Amino acid sequence: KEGITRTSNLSAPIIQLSGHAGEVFSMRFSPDGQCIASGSFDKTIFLWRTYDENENYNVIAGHRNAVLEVHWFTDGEALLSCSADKTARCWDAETGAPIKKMGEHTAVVNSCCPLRRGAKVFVTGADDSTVKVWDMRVKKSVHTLRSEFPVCAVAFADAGDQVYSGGVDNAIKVWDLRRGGGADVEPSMLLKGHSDSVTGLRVSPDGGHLLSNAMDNTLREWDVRPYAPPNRCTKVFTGHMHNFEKNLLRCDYAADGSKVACGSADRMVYIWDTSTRKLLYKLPGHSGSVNEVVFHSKEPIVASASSDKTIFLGELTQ
Amino acid sequence: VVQGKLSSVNPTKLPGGPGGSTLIKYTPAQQGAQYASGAGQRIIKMQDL
Amino acid sequence: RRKLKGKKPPEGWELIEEVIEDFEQQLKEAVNEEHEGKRKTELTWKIHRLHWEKNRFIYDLMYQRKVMSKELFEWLVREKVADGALIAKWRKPGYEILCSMLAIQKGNHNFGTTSHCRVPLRARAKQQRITPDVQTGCISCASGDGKFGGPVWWNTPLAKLEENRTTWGQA
Amino acid sequence: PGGPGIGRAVGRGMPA
Amino acid sequence: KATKFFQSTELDWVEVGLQVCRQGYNMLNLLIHRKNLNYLHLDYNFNLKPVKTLTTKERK
Amino acid sequence: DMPIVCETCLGPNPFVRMQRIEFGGTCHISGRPYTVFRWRPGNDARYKKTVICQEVAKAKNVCQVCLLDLEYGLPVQVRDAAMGVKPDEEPQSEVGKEYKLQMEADASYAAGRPNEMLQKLQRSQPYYKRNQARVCSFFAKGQCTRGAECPYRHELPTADPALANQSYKDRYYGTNDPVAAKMLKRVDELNKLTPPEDTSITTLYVGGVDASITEDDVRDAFYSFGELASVRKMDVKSCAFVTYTTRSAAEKAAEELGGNPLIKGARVKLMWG
Amino acid sequence: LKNHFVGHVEDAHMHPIHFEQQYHNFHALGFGEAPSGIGVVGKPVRKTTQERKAEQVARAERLAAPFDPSAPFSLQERQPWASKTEEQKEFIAKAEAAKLEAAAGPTS
Amino acid sequence: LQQKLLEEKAKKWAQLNAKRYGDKRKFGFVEAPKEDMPPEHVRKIIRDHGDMSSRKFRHDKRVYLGALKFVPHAVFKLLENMPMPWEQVRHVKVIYHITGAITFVNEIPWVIEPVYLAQWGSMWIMMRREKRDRRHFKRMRFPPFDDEEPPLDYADNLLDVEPLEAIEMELDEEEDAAVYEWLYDHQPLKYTKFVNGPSYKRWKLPLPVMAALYRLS
RNA sequence: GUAAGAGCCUAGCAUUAGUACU
Ligand SMILES: [Zn+2]
Ligand SMILES: [Zn+2]
Ligand SMILES: [Zn+2]
Repeated sequence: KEGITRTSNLSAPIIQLSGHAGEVFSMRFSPDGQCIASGSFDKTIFLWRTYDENENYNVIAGHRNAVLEVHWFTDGEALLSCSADKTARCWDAETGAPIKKMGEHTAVVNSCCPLRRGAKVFVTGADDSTVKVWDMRVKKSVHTLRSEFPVCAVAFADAGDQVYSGGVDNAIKVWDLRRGGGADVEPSMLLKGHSDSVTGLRVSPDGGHLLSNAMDNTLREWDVRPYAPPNRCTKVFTGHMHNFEKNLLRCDYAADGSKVACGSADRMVYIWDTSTRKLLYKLPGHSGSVNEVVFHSKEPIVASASSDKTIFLGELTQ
Repeated sequence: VVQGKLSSVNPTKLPGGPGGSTLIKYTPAQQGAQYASGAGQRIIKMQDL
Repeated sequence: RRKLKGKKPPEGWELIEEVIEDFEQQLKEAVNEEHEGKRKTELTWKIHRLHWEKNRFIYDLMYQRKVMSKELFEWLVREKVADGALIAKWRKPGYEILCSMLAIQKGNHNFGTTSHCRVPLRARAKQQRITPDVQTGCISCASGDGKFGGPVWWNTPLAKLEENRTTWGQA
Repeated sequence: PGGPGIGRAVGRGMPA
Repeated sequence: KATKFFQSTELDWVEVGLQVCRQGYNMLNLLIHRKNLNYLHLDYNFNLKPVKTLTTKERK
Repeated sequence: DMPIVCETCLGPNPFVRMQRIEFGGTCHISGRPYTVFRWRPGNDARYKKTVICQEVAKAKNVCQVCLLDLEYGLPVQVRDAAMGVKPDEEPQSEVGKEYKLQMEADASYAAGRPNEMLQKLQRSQPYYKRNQARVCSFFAKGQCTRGAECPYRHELPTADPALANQSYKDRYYGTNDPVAAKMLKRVDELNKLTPPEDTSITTLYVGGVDASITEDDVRDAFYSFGELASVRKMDVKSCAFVTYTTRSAAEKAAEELGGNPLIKGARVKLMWG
Repeated sequence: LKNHFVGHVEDAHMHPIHFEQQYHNFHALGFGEAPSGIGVVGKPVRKTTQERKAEQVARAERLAAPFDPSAPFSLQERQPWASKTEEQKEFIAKAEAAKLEAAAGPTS
Repeated sequence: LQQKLLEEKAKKWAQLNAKRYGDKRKFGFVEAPKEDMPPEHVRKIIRDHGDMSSRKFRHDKRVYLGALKFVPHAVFKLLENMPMPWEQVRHVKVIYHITGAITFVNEIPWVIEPVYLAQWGSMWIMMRREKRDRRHFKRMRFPPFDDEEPPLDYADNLLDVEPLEAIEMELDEEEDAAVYEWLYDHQPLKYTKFVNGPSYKRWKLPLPVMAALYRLS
């Protein structure tokens, strides 16, 4: 009955992931697309399989406060967790052991992004208005830039030399780390056009486009190509929501650059078609503000995480 | 059903603490700019005493 | 009784002994007062205020003047003369004139809150700005709110310090 | 080291 | 002890025992005077005495 | 899972902390143990609790707290009168009432046009002053020591002495509910435009008419209730003369259009011309 | 087609700061945020450095007080706090005495 | 913006990320267990709800009757915690209902067992000395109080009576020197290095101590 | 002689909702 074109191998087209005991603040799909890293407010990371049971086969603990942001490392076996307990942590996924815990920040480490081409290096931007760059094998932080306003969202560019940081200061900045080996570098690019804070930053699958979610209830698409018009602003999306919760609401690109998914505070999973700049999917089902949405590496699968201690995991039909 | 009949009807079960707050979003039948002082919906903290 | 049985009290006890015994006599007569003509909730208000003032004498000497010895204070706590938990609290930042340990027990309150007296009188609404807590009789033990160094109790004019609290001193 | 997680199939609820 | 309806102190044992005795007396007399058996009383040494000479209906 | 409540009996705050006392009371009508809800509507409020079962609430579309109807906020009489519906058949007995309930378990208020009558006789803004402390019974007797601190209203009771004895079951069912009685006697007077001792005055005065209402518009108004002898405008007063040919037609026109009808929006008054 | 009876009841999940903060921005202040995310609701109805300093002054002043290790402490005030319109109610109570005493023609 | 607003906007985001992830606010947080009251609190609650025969405490009668199914427990808990012949007073931990309906002794009589046998062996000895040496042993009358009088008020009658000497053996100093300054304490070594700690599990006693204990016992 | 009940007068258990004006 109803036989509507099963896309994925998942048992069902809509799967809810439960087992957390707090808000789920950020999630991430394995590069090989058969793992889930879910970081909750309960300062814990659930590791789920994407197929055949959706088994949370490991719960990694070790943060003393909410694990606000999780990415995987480029090979998928090491995990980068960032928290409110001022401590970013590198873990081994298969094992259940923590590898390297760096806690150099003074306040909540809101945002992080690990570099996708090059060395094992990740940026982390926290409440101290400082965006710091962290190389894996040294135990000191390799870079430290100081804005004046608490850093909400940070990303490392496709190519690996600049860092994007956006926060409460109404303008997102692009900085050059090789241009800066000093302790008070000044910003390279000032993307303006959001009318208040930025909450989430995603680097496009080609690297020319940066996605910014703003509590300006606006998704904005900028181009980072060093040869741009005077206004790097390309696209605007309307539809999602930000409320008094001021949660860390993020961005994502479909693995093809064809869709863009935002987490919203109206409990809705929003998925726009980037081209027509209009709303493809408006999926309900979450009882709390939708914190981050992640598109599965291979298939059109979208998985969302909410402040309702669950994660919906399903495929898109049209 | 059997555990309802066992526990609910068993009285030696020591009574205890307060059933925690559950939030709900309640959207009324009648919402006008005078009801909830011009707000649309209500969040209710449901606290079991 | 506990202090009066057997053992000796450490050195210093002769200074605080008459005051402590006065506070115990006041509590003894508060327990014996009559309750006709006053709310059921106000039975223990005088007991709570007196317990506060007694432990505030012990606190005043042990940590504000520091004229009390660590071994004398530890004796008073051990022999139940001092409320060790409440004096311990008054040391915490923000709990400096806390009226009672009941006021910040959160299983104690319907909504899992502290009591409305812990809330700075400014940030409260006129309904919860002149009503004393039903258990302790404290209107405001928020640090910052305190008249005369203590809480704002049921009858604390928001008069003169001498007319509103016991004023031990060393005459 | 299976953790305290489950995944169950559920429709997404709708408000109307 | 966790319930908001119980508090805690340290009391002389003899005091708690006087308490426990008065409380059991109060409970049993509330049970008597709740069953409307206002012709019986429990005295302080826990003897249930009829304050009258009872009919068989009352005795029942 | 949520009370069925008058949205006045939730006060101005869009956020509500409410206590949920499951098995906290007996329904004041079905005598049934049910889940009570208690809350403070606002900062000037008291703590109100639900008074009836959730079912017994949603049967007669009344609030669980005030027992007033849910759409219009008027007692169950005034709404049943304007609904024109039969007297309550529901059994007053509790053996009967519980039998009716256990029946309806095992197996008309939402589909009515908004009655103008009820709308005419309802409050525009919410009676928040219904969510407020009772009156200090020690202030009445002059013996209140609590001063301004009293959580109870420091005023005296100013109430009809036949009122202040209202019955739950009667305010829920609709029998001798003195408040709705007062209200219907009010509407009885307002529906009572005095037909004067002069029998032959066959004209009705139409005052307060805003200018965009024309004489044939008020003719379209008054033609229904009888033949018109003559209609006369004067916008200087914003008023009108309307004489009929039969007295009973002007009686019809007073009786239907005495309780302040609005012709094409204008709040207009009628008098015996 | 609705969920509850008189409206739609929907589960919610926030962090607990947010309920309380909004409930008390409106609750106490009169005016707060709409829980729907649509604007704000209703109509509106610290500490220092010299004053902070002067309180530190009074603290150090109580510290400057001489302590006599010979002298025991006494209790001077010893319980000062413990020993501690009317017109309409006068007229009403007059009416009460009236209806009280009143609580206690034929022709041809 | 221009720090004419961005100051307070940034500060508000700062304080809200502070409050949202506090230690009072975080996940595994447990609230601290209830502290003791002053004893005058229950003393007055129980004195005022005296015989539950006033109108003021009438809505308490339900719960008072409801306390009855717990009155065996309270009895057991009181009687397991009764002082021992060498104690004059035992202060005892107690949970009480907020109305004064039941009081439970919230204690267990944990003894270091060699110490407890030394204590009751002393009792044996001294009791037999007294039955021997005493001209007339007058036994208590039972019931100690008569059927009609209401149980005493502790506050009024016993709170400021200085007790009396309990039964204690005059321990030979220089021979009982090991167990001498503490044999007749309630829990004799509770704050020494010879017990795990004040929770009074796990004693560990030296050799001359156990020798005196075995001798007295 | 049971002892049951009907009633009469006087007869102290539960409740917290509701009080408007063109
Ligand atoms: Zn207080
Ligand atoms: Zn209502
Ligand atoms: Zn009053």
